[PDB]
Amino acid sequence: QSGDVLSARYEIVDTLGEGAFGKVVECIDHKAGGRHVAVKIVKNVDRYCEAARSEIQVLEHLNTTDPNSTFRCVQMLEWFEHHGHICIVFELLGLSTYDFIKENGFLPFRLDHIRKMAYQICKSVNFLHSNKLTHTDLKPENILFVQSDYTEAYNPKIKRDERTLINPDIKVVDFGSATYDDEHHSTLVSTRHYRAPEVILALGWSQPCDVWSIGCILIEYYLGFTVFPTHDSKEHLAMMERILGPLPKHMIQKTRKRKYFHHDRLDWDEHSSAGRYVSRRCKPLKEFMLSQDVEHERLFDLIQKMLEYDPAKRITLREALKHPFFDLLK
Ligand SMILES: Cn1cc(-c2cncnc2N)c2ccccc21
Repeated sequence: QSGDVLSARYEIVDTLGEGAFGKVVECIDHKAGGRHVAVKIVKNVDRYCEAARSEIQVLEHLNTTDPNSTFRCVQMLEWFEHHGHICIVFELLGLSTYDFIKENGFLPFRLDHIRKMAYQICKSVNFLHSNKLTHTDLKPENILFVQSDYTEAYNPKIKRDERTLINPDIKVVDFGSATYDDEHHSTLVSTRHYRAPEVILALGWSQPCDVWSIGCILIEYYLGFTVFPTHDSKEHLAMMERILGPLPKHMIQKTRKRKYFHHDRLDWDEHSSAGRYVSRRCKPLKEFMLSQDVEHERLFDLIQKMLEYDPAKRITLREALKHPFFDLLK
């Protein structure tokens, strides 16, 4: 729907992202010199309208507490209605971290970039957690670069051109599923590959489910692919057990998802075809490390701690923010 105009000032010029909820488009602002903004145009459908209203209340709250985006939540500039669609105007950001890695052929991010991006992500999400909020849908498509500018450094190992990030500063976007401690918790949150085990087993969740998501995100940034290449719940659990060891017995006894379990163990045949697929694609976590130098070890020590099964034992983002992995940033 390009060349179209919203609120009589925002001319659509391009589509930046598409979603369950609707789309995000790039607009010229005819009333602000023509400089460009992002506009999230939400579907004309209850569940998405309520998510948009909820997102707007969350952002108003965060903009008020942190109007300078010290904690790197995306800045909402205004909102309105148009042919019944909720429209949210945001600062124009660059590419998502997913789209960047994709455009770069699924080459992983350099470890110094991961360091910084992970710090910022943990700072942002901890700010949410300090304000009684759980984001619930952290993933690379929701971490965006402030400006996604690169240079064209040739590398002879890959023997092929690659893109290096001028500046890897990010923002966290998408607060449509963000949930307060006191509000109703959805039964199923997160995108599947970033989804914590307590969510899969329907044990209830809070702030620690976002930490699991972040652990998964950092693994993708480091490898360039997910360690959970699945679309099935029980397999996904089988992949966790292969990467992280058995699930804790008390999580298994607490669950009502009995279909996944036989006696009090995961009902999984390692000799099935799905069993071979898991064994082939997944292996103990630390075996994914590309080097043994201590910086890589500390990343993986943090990763491991983020991917603690028991949400009560999982590391908090407060603790994460002082992890040895982050020192080289001072
Ligand atoms: C490219 N892009 C995507 C989103 C966005 C926001 N909320 C849910 N999903 C999204 N894809 C976004 C927000 C501000 C600026 C640019 C943006």
